Amino acid sequence: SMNPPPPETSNPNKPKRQTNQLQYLLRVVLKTLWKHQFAWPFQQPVDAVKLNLPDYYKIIKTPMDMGTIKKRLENNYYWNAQECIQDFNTMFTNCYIYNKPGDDIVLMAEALEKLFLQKINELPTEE
Ligand SMILES: COc1cc(Nc2nccc(Nc3ccc4c(C)n[nH]c4c3)n2)cc(OC)c1OC
Ligand SMILES: [Cl-]
Repeated sequence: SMNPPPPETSNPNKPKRQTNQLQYLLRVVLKTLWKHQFAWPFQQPVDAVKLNLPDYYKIIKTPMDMGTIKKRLENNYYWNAQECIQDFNTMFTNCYIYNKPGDDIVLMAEALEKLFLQKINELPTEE
């Protein structure tokens, strides 16, 4: 297949915590972006086979998507909020690497990223 194995959503050896910040990332940030009208391309790994993107995984070596992030949050996969924020950042910046200006996906990513940043600016202080 053109598609690599998807990023893991669990691993017994991953060190894991629950924090109020991670809870906010699931209950507010992910939830808000998941229900957005532009979420749909980002709700699962890029399927380069079905979508006829034979160079996608030639260019993008650290893929990420919100389906993966959602499952990671549900599985308490993260050690801290920063690890989760980094996955969102990877998701957005992969688009800015792969796509060109004006592409549908890049305009959608930009809108979701603006909203992400607005929600992350209200991340609670860790208790
Ligand atoms: C095709 O490019 C990406 C698709 C996706 N993801 C995705 N998931 C399900 C359906 C779907 N259809 C779909 C979207 C857009 C288009 C354009 C334009 N032409 N045909 C298209 C079909 N797409 C994610 C991506 O990056 C995160 C992409 O950009 C590399
Ligand atoms: Cl992915």
